[PDB]
Amino acid sequence: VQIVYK
Amino acid sequence: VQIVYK
Amino acid sequence: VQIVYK
Amino acid sequence: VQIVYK
Amino acid sequence: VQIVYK
Amino acid sequence: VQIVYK
Ligand SMILES: O=S(=O)(O)c1cc(S(=O)(=O)O)c2c(/N=N/c3ccccc3)c(O)ccc2c1
Ligand SMILES: O=S(=O)(O)c1cc(S(=O)(=O)O)c2c(/N=N/c3ccccc3)c(O)ccc2c1
Ligand SMILES: O=S(=O)(O)c1cc(S(=O)(=O)O)c2c(/N=N/c3ccccc3)c(O)ccc2c1
Ligand SMILES: O=S(=O)(O)c1cc(S(=O)(=O)O)c2c(/N=N/c3ccccc3)c(O)ccc2c1
Ligand SMILES: [Zn+2]
Ligand SMILES: [Zn+2]
Ligand SMILES: [Zn+2]
Ligand SMILES: [Zn+2]
Ligand SMILES: [Zn+2]
Ligand SMILES: [Zn+2]
Ligand SMILES: [Zn+2]
Ligand SMILES: [Zn+2]
Ligand SMILES: [Zn+2]
Ligand SMILES: [Zn+2]
Ligand SMILES: [Zn+2]
Ligand SMILES: [Zn+2]
Repeated sequence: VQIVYK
Repeated sequence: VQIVYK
Repeated sequence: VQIVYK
Repeated sequence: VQIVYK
Repeated sequence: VQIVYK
Repeated sequence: VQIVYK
């Protein structure tokens, strides 16, 4: 699982 | 699973 | 599963 | 976003 | 974001 | 973010 907030 | 907020 | 918000 | 594997 | 593996 | 492996 990868989660990214930019 | 990959989730990305840009 | 890939989810992308741009 | 909700993802569920059962 | 909620991810669940069961 | 909540991730759960069961
Ligand atoms: O957390 S980071 O900002 O460091 C970050 C951000 C991304 S990314 O913005 O999702 O691009 C990636 C990444 N991207 N993978 C996609 C490929 C195609 C579509 C969408 C995403 C990847 O392959 C490897 C590492 C990454 C690290
Ligand atoms: O999260 S990211 O912004 O880093 C991101 C965004 C996309 S994308 O905007 O969905 O293009 C992709 C991607 N695209 N795959 C499509 C191919 C045809 C139609 C629609 C989408 C891909 O093949 C690999 C990594 C990606 C990483
Ligand atoms: O991760 S859990 O297993 O704990 C899980 C699993 C589900 S569920 O299997 O998607 O049912 C739900 C859920 N369901 N929402 C639907 C309503 C109508 C159709 C499809 C789904 C809900 O409203 C609230 C919490 C949930 C927690
Ligand atoms: O890490 S724990 O195992 O302790 C765990 C596991 C879950 S759960 O399996 O995702 O059910 C939950 C939870 N569930 N939330 C859903 C609601 C509807 C659908 C899917 C999920 C919740 O509302 C609060 C705390 C939880 C703690
Ligand atoms: Zn990046
Ligand atoms: Zn930003
Ligand atoms: Zn990117
Ligand atoms: Zn932005
Ligand atoms: Zn992209
Ligand atoms: Zn935008
Ligand atoms: Zn459930
Ligand atoms: Zn099962
Ligand atoms: Zn549960
Ligand atoms: Zn199981
Ligand atoms: Zn639980
Ligand atoms: Zn188990």
